[PDB]
Amino acid sequence: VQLQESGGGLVQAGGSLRLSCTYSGQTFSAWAMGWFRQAPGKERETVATINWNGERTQYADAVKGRFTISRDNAKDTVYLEMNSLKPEDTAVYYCASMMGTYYSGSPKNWGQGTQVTVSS
Amino acid sequence: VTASIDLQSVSYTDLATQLNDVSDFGKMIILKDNGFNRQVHVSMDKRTKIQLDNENVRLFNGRDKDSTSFILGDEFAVLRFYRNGESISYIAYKEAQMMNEIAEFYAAPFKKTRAINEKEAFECIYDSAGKDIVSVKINIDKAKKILNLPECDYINDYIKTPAVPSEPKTVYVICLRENGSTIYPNEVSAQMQDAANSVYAVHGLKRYVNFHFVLYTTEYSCPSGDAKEGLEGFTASLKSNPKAEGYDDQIYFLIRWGTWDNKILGMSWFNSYNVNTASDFEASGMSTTQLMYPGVMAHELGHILGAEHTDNSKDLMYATFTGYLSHLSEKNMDIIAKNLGWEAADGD
Ligand SMILES: [Zn+2]
Repeated sequence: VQLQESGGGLVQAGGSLRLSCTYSGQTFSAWAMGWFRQAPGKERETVATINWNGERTQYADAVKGRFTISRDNAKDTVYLEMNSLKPEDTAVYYCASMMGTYYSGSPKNWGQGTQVTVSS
Repeated sequence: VTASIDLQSVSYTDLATQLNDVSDFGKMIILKDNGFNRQVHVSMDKRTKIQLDNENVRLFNGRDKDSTSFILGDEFAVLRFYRNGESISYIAYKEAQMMNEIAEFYAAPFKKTRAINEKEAFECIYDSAGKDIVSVKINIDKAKKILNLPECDYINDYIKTPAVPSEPKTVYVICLRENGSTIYPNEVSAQMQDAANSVYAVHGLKRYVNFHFVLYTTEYSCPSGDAKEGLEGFTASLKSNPKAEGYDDQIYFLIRWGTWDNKILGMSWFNSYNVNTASDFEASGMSTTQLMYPGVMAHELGHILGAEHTDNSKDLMYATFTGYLSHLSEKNMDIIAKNLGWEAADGD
């Protein structure tokens, strides 16, 4: 199974990005999916997780109201729509399939990760 | 002192007298090896009932941190735990003739193996001029690696069909010994225990189901080695049996020791059980019960309850045999639970 992020890059503060994560694998719909991020010298953190059928979502406090996680089981892709970006959202952003529930599960298959740099 | 079990001499009466002392509030037992020294809190498993040919078989659990379970009948007892992530079974039959037949049964696959290697995977435990065997110790993972047998699987093992309750609903899992097959109680009870527990672990499902396995013999046997043909024939035979009328809303397993053609471990009708609509013996399947392949009945029961194949090789529902006993897929967890009456508004 292989996971590919995309849609990152440079963006000015207040701007918007839309990450996409493509799932090469037979049972995309079996798993909950999450977005995570890690900035240099900082611990990884969860950004958002989503139901296996896209109906239920969970957001980190720092991004609630600003980020939206969605999935298209029809195209085997999970999305992070990011609005109102702040410098502190700068990190490598990874998507991951997870074991268990979207609220208490564990990421297992990681993507390459894409860079997001928000400037001032 | 705390009660203790010496795994270097553990016998059927060792296990019987210890487990038979487990009251309704549980009991601490020390699992005692050489310097290895795990303490486990043992409780009766009140979720699951089992008769094998009307012989009553009781299950016991540790806490989750203990990673430990027991099986106890009048004729035999099983302890299974994990050490460095490897499943290890101590199997002890009460009667000496049966215990020797069991020990020769598990030793025979190693007849060509170097004895140095063999003691990792399989070991006789002796009574403290011929020795008496009181139990055997099997590490199935090591066993698989020593014997290096060809892999089995499930590739194509499902056919397209055809509030919180005040108390769990009783679902009978009626298992039938295929005509002519040699089936051993420790191996069948282990499959049953694993099948039931793979469900209860999902969405607190013990509030909704208490499984009741029974085992008898059927006159039916598979006409070929083809698993589909076999299941089709087995479902037909349940509709033929008058000894089964009135029980078309239960779950049915044909069981045997060996596999079917193409190293297929089992088969079942996909998504054929729902606590509201079960009918017409549709929730039926077949399952191997040999010890080397734990979890097969669990895998087949998942299919019956709606769980699909998944692409994680650590999932119970991987399409290739893995040895793993737990549902990892949120999709599968929700549909199995849904089929047993659960809704997300109920919580876990
Ligand atoms: Zn299967």
